[PDB]
Amino acid sequence: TNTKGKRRGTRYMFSRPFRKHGVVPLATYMRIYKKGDIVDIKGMGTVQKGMPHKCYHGKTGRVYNVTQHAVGIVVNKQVKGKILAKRINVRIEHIKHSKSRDSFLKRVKENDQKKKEAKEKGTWVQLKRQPAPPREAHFVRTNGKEPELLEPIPYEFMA
Amino acid sequence: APSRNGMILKPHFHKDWQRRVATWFNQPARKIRRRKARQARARRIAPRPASGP
Amino acid sequence: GVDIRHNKDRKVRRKEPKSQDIYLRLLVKLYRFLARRTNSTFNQVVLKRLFMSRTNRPPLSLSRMIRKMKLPGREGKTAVVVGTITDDVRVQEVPKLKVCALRVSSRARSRILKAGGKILTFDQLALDSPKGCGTVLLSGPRKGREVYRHFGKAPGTPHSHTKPYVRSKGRKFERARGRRASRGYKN
Amino acid sequence: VNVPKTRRTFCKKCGKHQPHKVTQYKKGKDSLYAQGKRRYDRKQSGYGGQTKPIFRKKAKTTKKIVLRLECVEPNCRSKRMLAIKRCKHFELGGDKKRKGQVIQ
Amino acid sequence: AKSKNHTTHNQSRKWHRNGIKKPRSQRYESLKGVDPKFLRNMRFAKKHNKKGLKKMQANNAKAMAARAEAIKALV
RNA sequence: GUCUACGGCCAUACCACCCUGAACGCGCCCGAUCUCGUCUGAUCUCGGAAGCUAAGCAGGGUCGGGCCUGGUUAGUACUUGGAUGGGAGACCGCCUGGGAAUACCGGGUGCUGUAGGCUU
RNA sequence: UGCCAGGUGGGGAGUUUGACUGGGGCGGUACACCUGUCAAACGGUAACGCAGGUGUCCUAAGGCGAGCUCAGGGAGGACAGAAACCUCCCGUGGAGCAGAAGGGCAAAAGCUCGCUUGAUCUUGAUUUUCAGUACGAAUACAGACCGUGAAAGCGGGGCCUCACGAUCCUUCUGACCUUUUGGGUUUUAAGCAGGAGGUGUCAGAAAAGUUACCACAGGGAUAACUGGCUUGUGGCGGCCAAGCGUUCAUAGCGACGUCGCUUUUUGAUCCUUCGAUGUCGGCUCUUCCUAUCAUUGUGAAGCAGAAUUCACCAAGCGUUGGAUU
RNA sequence: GGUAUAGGGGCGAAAGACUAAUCGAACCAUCUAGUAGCUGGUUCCCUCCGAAGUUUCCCUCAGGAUAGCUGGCGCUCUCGCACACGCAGUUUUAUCCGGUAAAGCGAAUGAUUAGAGGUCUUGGGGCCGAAACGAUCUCAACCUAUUCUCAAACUUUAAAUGGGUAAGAAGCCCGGCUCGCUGGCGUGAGCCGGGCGUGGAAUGGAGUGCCUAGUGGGCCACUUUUGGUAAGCAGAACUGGCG
RNA sequence: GCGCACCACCGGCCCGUCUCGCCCGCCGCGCCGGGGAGGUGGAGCACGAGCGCACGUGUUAGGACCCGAAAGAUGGUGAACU
Ligand SMILES: [Zn+2]
Repeated sequence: TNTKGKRRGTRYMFSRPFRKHGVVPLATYMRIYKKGDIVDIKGMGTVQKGMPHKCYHGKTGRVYNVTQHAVGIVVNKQVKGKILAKRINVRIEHIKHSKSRDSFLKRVKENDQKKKEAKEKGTWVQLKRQPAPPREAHFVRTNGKEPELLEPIPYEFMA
Repeated sequence: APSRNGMILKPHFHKDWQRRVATWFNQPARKIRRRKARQARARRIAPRPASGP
Repeated sequence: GVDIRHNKDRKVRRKEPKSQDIYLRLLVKLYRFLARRTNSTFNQVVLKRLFMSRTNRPPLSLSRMIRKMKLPGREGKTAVVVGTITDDVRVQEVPKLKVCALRVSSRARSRILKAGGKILTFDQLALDSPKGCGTVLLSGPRKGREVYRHFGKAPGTPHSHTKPYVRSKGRKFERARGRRASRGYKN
Repeated sequence: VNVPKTRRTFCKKCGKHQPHKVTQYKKGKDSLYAQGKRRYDRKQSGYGGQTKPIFRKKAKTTKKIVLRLECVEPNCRSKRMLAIKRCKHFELGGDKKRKGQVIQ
Repeated sequence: AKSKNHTTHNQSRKWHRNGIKKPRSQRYESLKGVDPKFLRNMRFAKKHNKKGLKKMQANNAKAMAARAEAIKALV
């Protein structure tokens, strides 16, 4: 049987990368967080107070409570029967902003712009994204030079 | 053994209650006997009230 | 050789009432015909509620019916209740109504008839408005029974307010280890 | 562990931080008239031998020392028990060790 | 007489027999777990929201009149 | 073009040696009465402006070390899924997809925010 | 003598004599916890798996603010030398931070200073095993009293991951707290809240042995027979060739290495049998195998004859009588 | 032959021997239908659905409780009644997580082979020397550029597989109020009014509340992997089977 | 647009408890009684749903689905064998 320690098996997770030890950069301290903000959790070995558990490392959740120097965030954790949305308090250094929602917000703004436009014109524009279509059949020009013949290389013992 | 939220109860059936079970199959006969005795007493005390003092 | 899970292929919804009384079955036949002919969904809802069991159609109180009819818009509309209408003793002013119900208590019936209201049965409601036009469909509180107070998260669990099954409430039957902070713990 | 005999800390009755005299807590006599003692005596009386269990499986060899803090300011004298972690060596005012000295 | 210690062989199949679901997301989530000072401020704001109801009603009436004038000018 | 004060990203910014700095500025530097603290005005603090780029600092250079980014290594090592594939095994080959890291060989040697100066 | 009290009292009575376990016992604790691996780059994951550690210690080794840089190395200076004290330089931390280990830290989280006890009191919320229940531990807050710094701030124990305990009973503290029963007063007692006394089998029985005189309900979940997989071990056979053999590796051998065969030894597992498969030898008797002791037919020599060992087809026929156990 | 000793008792030249074919506690009746987590058995048909040997706790290990797997009862809604919301052992588009395979040790730590330049530094045996860093190598730990082989408890790098998210109405754009919180103005949150709809691919009708039997001895197989020489051995991870 | 039942949330009310605070009443002016705001605990209120009978399933106490012990206690009978 294994021990139930809180930091068991976090030899590499709660460890700073190579040549990035020392003083924590202050941008993380001086970047703000609002309620309902999508945030991914990544533990930091330098700061021990408010360190999230190893199970929440890499998990992403939304912010519901903001204290003086910590963030209350609800994350979905799956425990052997079901997924539970549970709230944890994580300090600032162990929290990052998620750009996945920003990518969708930018597309929403583009859709709003393209719906405000092309409406008085009357031309309906395709708003929905599409998967990779066929490669739009085309011509290949072999200008003068013929294709290069490829002969398989005979075997030879090198080592 | 308890099973999924049952009421915790303690029946008092640890003695030899089956030997001291008191049936009531004589209830109507007892009522008839009491009625007959009451009527007999009323006929005994002819002018006196049936209920009594 | 097809992978189809037959776990929930059979729907458990009722098709006919389990009661063997004949008047309810006649009403069931009437509303079956009305639902399968008319395009109104009121007949279908009434038939489904007639199919429901006793606990699934709780009685509706006179005060609740009054407050539901007092809402702006449903003026001069007939109230349709598949359960039973019961008198409420804590209400004095009872306006006249048009109530359709399977049963009405004697006190509530007297109150409604004295107020100048009208009480109709389901066959009379079908004769009057076959498609249920000008009707307000009402029902009693489903969770009104004390049975549902014992349902939900079990007691002895944090943030649970479920009534436990106790032989008799008292000082020395509960509120001990598991509920007192001074004795073990509490939830 | 070492503790000073004086500790300026919070007082419940006064409501502010005031000095307290610190003493170690010890168990008192049962007084022979507690409800549990009376029940135990009445149950033990007669025949039947020992009724209550007797603990004979001691494992740990230390006790959580308890500090009784008595408010120094007069007219209050409010005592309050304060618990500290386990220790098998306890003293008061015990040789603050003179950091930066010689050892012989 | 040794027995098997621990295994999770059929556990995944048991979990997926009923189709494990994500937690039920509902709008207007609970306010449990919010700082007491913020809760107090929000309670005070909600209590005093009734103050200045006429001002809000008058502003809404003015906005409705402006929108009516704008649509009349448009038509 | 560049300097100071406060910074952001924290080596393209670091380390070693050499060369050059017009003006402002940053400093060296002159003293201990006052404020201040040490065994020593060495550090810190204070009062200054006789000298200087000597030093810090800034800019440049080293077929420089390091660091950042590329080719090679290499469709190699490895790897999801498949076969009534080979082999006694160890292991290997093929189909279907993804795809590394040394050595080796190229390029570069800080950008930038706010406020305030000089070359007017 | 009658009744209480104390001592003695297996003469007599009741009962107990933990669990895991490659059978049980013996040995250990994998029984409550923590570190790295196991562990297959979210998480979690077994064995009597591996390397270990814990039931402490700290009035400072907690909390602030300031100042310095540690380990090590080089160059130097009367005693002074490899190690005593002073000075300069290099010095990414190779020192230290109590412990076991991992992570983390350089005008610190280390050392020295000055002040202090946030190691104080009280509601809730959340995290780790989780059933998402407790205990323990921990994280953000909030309401008061504070400490420190000029201040921003930090601090409600130890830089983080471990250092600990339910019911009942006893004991202490607190309220101008409630009851103590027909009313009133005072002792006493019972209550509410917060700590302690402990259950290490650590979600917590009060517990010594033997039975070959033994008994019952069961188990082939589980041992002592045989038979099953494997061959470590035992036995047997090859491959290379440094050498033994007066000269010469292979007439006969063969080290240092390496590849196999057998279940005629002991081992490992518990697959069949505990509503029973009679548990060693010896006597008698039948058959079978060759890994051939001798006889039949041959190849070989360090085979001159005799004697001889090496190898081949080869199990047809033989493999004895006794002292001891 | 008579008589005496009767069952936790008798008696025993002592064997736990005898005590009416029973004696390490005789026989008969009653408590008593004593208890058993242990054996054995458990009675008609058809139809539908249909499992587990797993979590944690228990002097718990042949058993229970608790979740899990399962059945039944329903209930709330959408609609092939030309007019759809939501959900998924799936994939795609963007965003994070890892430290395993691999690779490296001319990069940190540990191990480790061999040559070149080093009185770096000292020391042992030695030889030419009274000695001498004077010449000569050598073995000891070290260095300067190299070189051979490694690491489950090493790592600068580092995959494949995989794990969280977002792909819109519960969303955006305005206008105005409240705040005992926070602030120079401002925030931040909450309230009301108005304008804008198919938000990647494919398939599914979804959600919810109670009563709840049995199970808590498993085994085998591709791949990864622990102990063991190996095992039809013991113990793990994903998936699929027998059960 | 009025919006049944129901779900999520925000508020409101009752009782216990904690903190800060300002006023009310008198037959007896006191170690009297009452009221507010802000947190928290409760099996509570928020225009009700219970009672009686019958049936089905599940859990128990009883003999407890049927049969099964080694044992324990009470009262009597045996020295016709030994
Ligand atoms: Zn005081």
